[PDB]
Amino acid sequence: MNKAKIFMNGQSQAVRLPKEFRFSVKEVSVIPLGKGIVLQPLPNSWKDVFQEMAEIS
Amino acid sequence: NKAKIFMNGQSQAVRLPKEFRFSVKEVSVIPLGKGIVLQPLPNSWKDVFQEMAEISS
Amino acid sequence: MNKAKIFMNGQSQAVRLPKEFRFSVKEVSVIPLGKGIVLQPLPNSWKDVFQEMAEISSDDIFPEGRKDLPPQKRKYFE
Amino acid sequence: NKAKIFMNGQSQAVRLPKEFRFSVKEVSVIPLGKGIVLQPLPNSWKDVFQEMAEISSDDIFPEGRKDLPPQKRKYFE
Amino acid sequence: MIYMLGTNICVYAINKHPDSYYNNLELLAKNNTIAISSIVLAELQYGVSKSKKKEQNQSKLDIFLSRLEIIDFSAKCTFYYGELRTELEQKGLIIGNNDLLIASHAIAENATLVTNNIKEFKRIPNLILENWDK
Amino acid sequence: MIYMLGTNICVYAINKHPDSYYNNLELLAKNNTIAISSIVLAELQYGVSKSKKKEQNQSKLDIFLSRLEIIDFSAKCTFYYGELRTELEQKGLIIGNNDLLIASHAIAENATLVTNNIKEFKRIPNLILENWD
Amino acid sequence: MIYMLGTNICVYAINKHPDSYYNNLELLAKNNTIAISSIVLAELQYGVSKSKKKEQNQSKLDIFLSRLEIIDFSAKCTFYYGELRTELEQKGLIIGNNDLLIASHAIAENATLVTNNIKFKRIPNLILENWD
Amino acid sequence: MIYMLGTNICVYAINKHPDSYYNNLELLAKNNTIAISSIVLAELQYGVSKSKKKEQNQSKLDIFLSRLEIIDFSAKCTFYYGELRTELEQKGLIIGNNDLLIASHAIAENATLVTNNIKFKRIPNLILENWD
DNA sequence: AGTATATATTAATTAGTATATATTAA
DNA sequence: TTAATATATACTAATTAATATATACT
Repeated sequence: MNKAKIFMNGQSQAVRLPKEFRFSVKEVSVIPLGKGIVLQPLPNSWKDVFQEMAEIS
Repeated sequence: NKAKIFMNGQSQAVRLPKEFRFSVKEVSVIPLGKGIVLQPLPNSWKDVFQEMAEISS
Repeated sequence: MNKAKIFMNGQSQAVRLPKEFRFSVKEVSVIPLGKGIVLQPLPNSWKDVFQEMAEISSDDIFPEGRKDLPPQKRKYFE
Repeated sequence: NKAKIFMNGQSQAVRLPKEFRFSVKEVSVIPLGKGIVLQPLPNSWKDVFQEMAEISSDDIFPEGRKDLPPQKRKYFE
Repeated sequence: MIYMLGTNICVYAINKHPDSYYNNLELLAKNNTIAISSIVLAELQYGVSKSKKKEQNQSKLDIFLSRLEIIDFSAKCTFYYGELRTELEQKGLIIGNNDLLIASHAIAENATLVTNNIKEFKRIPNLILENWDK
Repeated sequence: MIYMLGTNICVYAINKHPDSYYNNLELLAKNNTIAISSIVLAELQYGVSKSKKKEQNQSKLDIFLSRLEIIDFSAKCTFYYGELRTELEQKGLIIGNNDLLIASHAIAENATLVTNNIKEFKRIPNLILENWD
Repeated sequence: MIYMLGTNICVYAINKHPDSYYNNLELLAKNNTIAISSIVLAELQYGVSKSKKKEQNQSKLDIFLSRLEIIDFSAKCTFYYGELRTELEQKGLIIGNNDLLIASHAIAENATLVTNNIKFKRIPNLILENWD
Repeated sequence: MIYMLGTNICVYAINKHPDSYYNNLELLAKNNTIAISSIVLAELQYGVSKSKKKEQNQSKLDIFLSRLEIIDFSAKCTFYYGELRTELEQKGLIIGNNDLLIASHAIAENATLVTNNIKFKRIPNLILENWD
C-alpha cells in the first residue's frame, strides 16, 4: 500500500521515493507497463566516469 | 529510456522523463524484482476491482 | 564527553549504550582498566560453534533425507 | 569475562557481571578500537586533572613528537 | 487485526473480480490490515510469468497489490512451519508445498487466513480461517 | 560477497559437524557474509520438530544460527521465482518446492548458493553455486 | 566487502585512466563497496590545488569520486594507528606518514587496500590487492 | 564556539597536569565546546602504545577524553588541507604532517586552535590561542 | 544473579513536504 | 530556449531512540 508524491524539480516532474524503495544506484531504466512505469537499477557505471575522465583528458 | 536519482530534502527521488509524466499528484509504489512499479493509485477496493476488469474486458 | 545511563535489568546492573556505540555482536569481552572496563566484540568462532554442537547428543535431523516434493503445473491466469 | 548485549526500549544495552558493577548512575563512554571503555565520569576538569595525577606512569613522547613533513608523491601530470 | 489472503482468494479476485470480495475487503480495510505473504506473491508472480498475456497480468496484479501489505516470510514463521508440517504428517494429512508456508505465516502473525474452499487449508491446528464463497 | 547455504550443507553441518566445513566457513566469514534463507530455516525447524531428541536438536540448530544471518524471503525474490519456475518447467527440469524458493532467493540477493550435492542445480539459470564435499 | 583505494591508485586512475583499473572497478562495484579514506582525499585535494590545470583536475577528481564512498578517519582508527606505528618502528621498517594513516584506516574498517606497490606487504593484519 | 586542542597541549596536560590548563578548560567549557581532532587522538594513542606503562597511560588518556568531544577528520577538511599545504610549500614554510592535518581541521570547523609552542604562528586563516 | 522479553511515555533524530533558483545539455 | 541538472533550505510529519519500569523464567 505504499504511495509516493509527484513534485516539480526545475522544468521536470519527479517522484519522491519512500525510504523502503530507495536505490543504491545513480540511474534507473524507465519502461511503460499499463497505466504506469517500471524502474530498474542500472549498474553503477564506472564506464560513464572513465569516459568523461578521458574527455577532459 | 533512463532517469536520474537525486535528493529532495532527506528523501531520495527519481526525475521522470517528459514522456513518462503523471497527471496525478500521488502514485502507488509496488516492488518488482530489484526495482519498482509506479502507477495511478485506486482510491478503494471497488476502484481496484473496476480497474482490473477494464484491463481484461 | 559521551554519557551512558546505568539501570537495572532483573537483578543485574546494565549500561544503556548510545546509538554510535552499538555492537553488531550479541556478546562482548569485559576487561578491567583502571577505575573502568574495556568492552570488545566477542563473536563465537565457527570452531566453537562446531565444538558446542559436538558436545550435544541427539538423533540425526532428516535420517531418511529431505522430502522436497515438486510443485504442480498451475495455470492461474490467461 | 563476558557480558550480554540486549535491548531496552529501542536502545541497545550491556548487562554487567556483578564484579564490574558501578556505584554511579551514569558513566563515561570512550571508543578504543572496535570497542569502548566505560569508566566513572569526573564532574569537572579539576577532577579530570586530579584523577590523572593519581595514576603513576612514564611520560608519553619523552624524546618528543616526530612529526616529519608530509610524504611526497607525483600528482597530476 | 491482520487478514492475510491465500493464493486462491487472490487468483479468483484478479480473474473473476467478484463484488462480494471487494465488499468484504472495503469493510475489513476500515478497521483491519489486509495483507499477503511474500509466499502468495511468489505464486502470483509465477502465474504472470507462465501466462500468454504477461504485461496485462502483471498490470492487474500491480493494481491488486496497491491496497495490500506484502509481508516477508520471516524467521519467526519457521518454528510454526516445523511444528505444523510434523503434526500434519503424524495425522497422515497433506496441505503441501507453499500452502503449508502460507498457513505457518498466518499462524506466526496471529492473522485470519482468507480462503476460497475447504480443500486449500484443511484440518490445520491453531489456524484462524475465513471462507469467502465464490 | 553473500554466501547462502543450501539446506543439505546445514543438515550435514549439524549432524556430522565436519572440520572441513568449519574451516571453509571461518575462511569465508573473514571477508564475506554467511547467511541462510528463512526458507532453509523453515526446513531445518521441520527437521528438529520431526526428530525424537527435539530439545537437543533445537539447541544444536540455535548454536549453528549464532554465526549466521537469517534473510527473510522478501517481495524482491518473487519476480525471480516466477521467471525461474516458468523456465524450469519449459525445459522439463524438475525441482522441489523449497529448493526452487531457496534458489530464487540466492538469485534475488546475487548470492553464491553453497550446495552439498549440485545435481540439477547447475541447470538453474543466473544462479551462482559452490560445491563442498 | 569494502575496497579502499590508496593515493597512488587514485592519481594513476585520474592521470592515465587505464582500462585495467576501469575493468577492476566495474567488476568489484557489482558486489562490493569502493571507498577511500578522508586521508587519501586530503592528498588528492592537495594534488589538485598544487596543479597548473586546477579547474580541470578538480572536475576529473569530482567525476572519480561520484561512484566512491569517502570514509572519515574516525576515533576507532586511532588505536590501530598507535599499535601499527609502534610495531613498524620496533621492526625498523619505514612507511610514509600518510600511508601509515591510510593503512591503519583499512585495518580499522577490515577493508582490502588497493595499491600500486605491494612489496606495503610488511604491514601486519593488512589485506592488500595490487593493480597493474 | 569550538576550541580544538593541539597535540602539544594534550601531551603536556596528560604528563604534567598543570593547574592553569584545567582552569582555562573549566572556564571555556561553560559556554564553548572543547574538542580534539581524531588526528590528535591518533598521535596520543601512538604515545600510549610506544610507552612502557601502556595500561596506566591509556587510563590517563581515557580520563582526559571524558570531558572533550572527539571530532572525526572529515571530507569537508580535505579542501582546506589541499589549499593550506600548497600555500605553505609555496612560501617555503615547514610543517609536520600531523600538525598540517590538525590545523586544516580547525580551519574547516572554524575553531580556535589551542597551542603550547607559538611557532603554528605562520599558517594563514588559522585562529590560535596560546597557553603558558 | 542473570536471562529474556514487554511497553508507556517523552526526547531526539531523520524522513518527507514544499519550494526556490541558477546552470547546462538536448 | 525548454526540459533537465544540481543544489539548497525552512519547516513539519513520522519514525526511531531513549527513559524508566514490569514480568516471569532459568
